[PDB]
Amino acid sequence: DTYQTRSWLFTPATRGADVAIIDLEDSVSQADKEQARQKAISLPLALRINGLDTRAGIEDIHALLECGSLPDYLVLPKTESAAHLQILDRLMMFADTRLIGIIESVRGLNAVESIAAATPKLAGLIFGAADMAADIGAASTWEPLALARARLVSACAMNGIPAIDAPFFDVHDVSGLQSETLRASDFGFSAKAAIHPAQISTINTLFTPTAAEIR
Amino acid sequence: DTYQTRSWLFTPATRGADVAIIDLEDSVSQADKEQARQKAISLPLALRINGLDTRAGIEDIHALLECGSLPDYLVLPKTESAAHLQILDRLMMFADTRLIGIIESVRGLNAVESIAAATPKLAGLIFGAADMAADIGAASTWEPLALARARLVSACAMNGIPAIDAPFFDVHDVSGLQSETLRASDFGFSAKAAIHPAQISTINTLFTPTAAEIR
Amino acid sequence: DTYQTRSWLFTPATRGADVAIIDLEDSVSQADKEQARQKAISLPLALRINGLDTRAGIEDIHALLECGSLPDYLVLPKTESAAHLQILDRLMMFADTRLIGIIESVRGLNAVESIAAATPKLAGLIFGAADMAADIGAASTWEPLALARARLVSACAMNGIPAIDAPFFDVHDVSGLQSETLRASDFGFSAKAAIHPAQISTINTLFTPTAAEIR
Repeated sequence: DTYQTRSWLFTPATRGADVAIIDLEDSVSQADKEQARQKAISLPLALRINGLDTRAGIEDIHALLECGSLPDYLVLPKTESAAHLQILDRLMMFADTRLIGIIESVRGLNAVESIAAATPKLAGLIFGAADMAADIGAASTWEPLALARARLVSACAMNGIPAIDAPFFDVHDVSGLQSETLRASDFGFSAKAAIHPAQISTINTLFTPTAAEIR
Repeated sequence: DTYQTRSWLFTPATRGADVAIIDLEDSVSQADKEQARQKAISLPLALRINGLDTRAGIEDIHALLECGSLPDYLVLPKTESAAHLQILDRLMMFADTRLIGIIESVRGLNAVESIAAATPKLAGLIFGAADMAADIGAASTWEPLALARARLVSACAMNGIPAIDAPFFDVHDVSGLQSETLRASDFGFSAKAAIHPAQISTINTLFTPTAAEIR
Repeated sequence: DTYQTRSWLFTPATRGADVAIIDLEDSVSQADKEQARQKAISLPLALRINGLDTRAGIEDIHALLECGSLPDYLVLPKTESAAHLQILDRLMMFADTRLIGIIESVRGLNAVESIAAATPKLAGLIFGAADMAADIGAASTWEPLALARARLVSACAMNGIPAIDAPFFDVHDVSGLQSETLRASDFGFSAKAAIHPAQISTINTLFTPTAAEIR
């Protein structure tokens, strides 16, 4: 069940989080796509493939469908429409695998309601702050992205799926990590991505209900 | 005129605000619905009936249409579509009664534009912060709900009706009540609901222009 | 290229910014519209005509189409639909002139996605904070308008055009001007309007890239 997860940790395919995400995309160079790919083909496991509109992502999907083996969660970058998810859904249906979409673009953000409602196999949406800000021409800070975040959480809640917050960049700014994570929880995010295991415990704790609440 | 009104005070049907709202809903227990109903049936007056999608609300509406007597304002909880308001409007076509809708759900919020335009009898919308927060999975604090609030004020303003802010929970935090009320006024709320008479003078004062402003 | 511009200065027809806007509208009295009109008919130049839904604006357009001469930028107030811009576009297809729409109303804001996509001739959108706040019944301050600004910037970014921030009212509050300009920049605005030449250097400087960026 996707709602229980609190921490999603990105580690590149080349080489305690609640979910590990094997990454084929932005951490992986263009030259490394085939090597990271087949490595990955070899506790719930996620795989972020390259975008459907990339040759890398077509290759990734082809390899997945051939060598048989699939993660519990397929993470699709630059999810921009419900058709993005429905294509994956139909593709994965031949050969129990659930989808996670990333909302990292304006186009994606404008269609977020229909994206969140696209298919039962969708298990959550990740906010992509850095690309969202870059697409808009904004700073990565909270305030310019606050609209986007609130709109994302609402679409998730409307469809009974968790909103997963963007990763926090500064591994060294534990204060900043604590503040942003708390802000996301108050907004209604159920989880937050991460790019370093040092962030995990902070993230786990803050997205964990209190004994008072559990009662 | 609804725009002049500043304070809306909820008092349960069982038993100086500009409008009093006799409540059949959340303050009244389920066992108490019949008592409160007929007692309520017994300066402008509002009645909040139970939701249209509840057996309680059907009975309330049945009793209203039967025993003849109607308030100046009919307050509908959990307004989620234009049809909600139009059904009441047609039901009220036999037997001068105006409607107030409550936006307390994501579904309501997403349809807020069409709701604000639903019928001429609609005289205003109340924000239901606590249920909205719960529906989203967010905290009741200002920030997670600012989008929801801004979207509500805008749809109201477009249809020439006042936006009425949620009641403030903490009766003891007068500071918090002043701050939120001022925030709501700045946003374009023209009025605010209340759950205790101690809040009334504060709400009235803060929504009353100053001699400085009038000059 | 509109993206290069940082400062847009409104000056009434009656009487170093990157673009000067000769203004026929709110700075010009109604008695002065004919007067102001014909002077203007006699470094890139912008012209804000009166609204299409005003007798003044029809006359302004008539005068423009007759005496042959057109500004580099035609600035249209109260842009409320895609048709607003398309009408102007077709009117000036005979006699290189690009359009700038002003989003200053709730109706304009709700249609901002379709306005920003209306025609290739559209080169940017200006936020009209003072009319937007008044239309909503809100204060002119940042917070009540933050949702509106984020929605405007998003629509611009999606269509490959710059968002231009509203002018800051207080000429004497240089601190407020600096703060608003930075917030706008962070939000993803590429430029900001001005209503007095004293504001120009501040706006220019703050929208000028640092050596770190340039590298």
